Amino acid sequence: HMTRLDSVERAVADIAAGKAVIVIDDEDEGDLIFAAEKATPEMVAFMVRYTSGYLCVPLDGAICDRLGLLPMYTVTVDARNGIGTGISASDRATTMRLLADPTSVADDFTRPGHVVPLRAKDGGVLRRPGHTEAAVDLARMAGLQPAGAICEIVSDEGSMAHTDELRVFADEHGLALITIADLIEWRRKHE
Ligand SMILES: [Zn+2]
Ligand SMILES: [Zn+2]
Repeated sequence: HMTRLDSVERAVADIAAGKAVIVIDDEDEGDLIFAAEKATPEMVAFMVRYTSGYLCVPLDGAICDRLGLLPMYTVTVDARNGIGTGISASDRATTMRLLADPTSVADDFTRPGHVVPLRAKDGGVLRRPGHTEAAVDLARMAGLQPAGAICEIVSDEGSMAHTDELRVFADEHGLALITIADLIEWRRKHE
């Protein structure tokens, strides 16, 4: 059988509406992805529920330069101000939104923390076909700050089987399911 994939257009519209999507790369693996600026306690709580471990914030290179995250997971951050210990859904949502804020600088944050910033390659999935790049691409395509929030979904037995389970899971929560391959193809034709 061939499992249904959503259109990239639907994934982008979900991202814009502040919803999450699931992105597969036919290379490893599905990640849950939303735009970092759209982080809420409820969406972080949802991500935390299904994360294999880390919650990451893919960032455009220009953001990383501004934050001092040079090309040179050991960097973790929390928002310095307006949070508890940094681990709550609400705290992590604040941290994520701050990372997407076009005026944030290193000292708006503390180290160590509960969110992992990641540097996306310039050019996005056209340059490097990774989940990190896809997240930034989707946020930017949605008209948002070029900053995403990602996690690997807890898996673990078979290839065809992974995709079918992801499709059901997506549908139970109203999420779009796409591949990086389709994102590449869309971008290439719509850029
Ligand atoms: Zn990945
Ligand atoms: Zn739900």
